[PDB]
Amino acid sequence: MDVPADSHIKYEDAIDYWTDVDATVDGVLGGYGEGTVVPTMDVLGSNNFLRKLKSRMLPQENNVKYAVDIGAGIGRVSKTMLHKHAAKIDLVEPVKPFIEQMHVELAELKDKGQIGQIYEVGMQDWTPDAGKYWLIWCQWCVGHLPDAELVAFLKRCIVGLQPNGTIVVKENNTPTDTDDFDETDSSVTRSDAKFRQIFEEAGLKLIASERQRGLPRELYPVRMYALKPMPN
Amino acid sequence: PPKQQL
Ligand SMILES: Nc1ncnc2c1ncn2[C@@H]1O[C@H](CSCC[C@H](N)C(=O)O)[C@@H](O)[C@H]1O
Repeated sequence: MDVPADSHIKYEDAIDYWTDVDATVDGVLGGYGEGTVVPTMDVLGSNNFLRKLKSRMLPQENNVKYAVDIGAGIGRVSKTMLHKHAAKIDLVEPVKPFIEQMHVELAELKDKGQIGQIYEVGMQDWTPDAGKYWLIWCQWCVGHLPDAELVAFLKRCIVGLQPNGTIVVKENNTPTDTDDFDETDSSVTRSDAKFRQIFEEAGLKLIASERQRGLPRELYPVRMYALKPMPN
Repeated sequence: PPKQQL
């Protein structure tokens, strides 16, 4: 058998790649920007997913809906989707020109004080404050961590959840039970089976798994996973 | 990001 796909990940190669990508919707969506159906479909599907999960996301212990946008790029998901649902938003993104553009993209939200902290770091080195988040939203980025590191990240995320907080992963899937390494951006595309293994090892239970509909046929499937900590 | 399936 081949060495594991995730053994080829090199963080420095990923950051070198993304640092030279245009700080635009086309850049962060790998060419599938506003001239395509993808941004529109993405927001529709994410909004529908969160709407159907409302009964699973009632805040507890006097909390409000503080979210974090992980691997946020230029802030597209916060600008176009998360701000409707969340009381306040933090963002985690390692790439410097993306952070710089994020300040422009999120200007209107900043005027309302809706942006808390922007953490210029890779998710592997980031820790959420304990108990802070109603929602930890991880979209189109977790392939940059190998499996073990992703388990570790998700374990830190659990401690970062409010009571009844939720983790969402919105990510590509391979069509078979074999993961694919992409040398261009130094990341892996995982199977659904691999994601389920990782979620179990992190101590999470799936409460929803939904396919993002309406995307161009040539793309890998995209899935939305909603996750809760396993009860003690 | 979204990506073309191999
Ligand atoms: N180790 C890492 N931790 C967090 N984000 C990372 C990362 N390595 C790369 N990324 C980021 O992952 C993003 C993938 S593109 C997706 C951007 C955004 N989530 C959106 O949907 O619009 C890029 O912004 C890239 O810089």
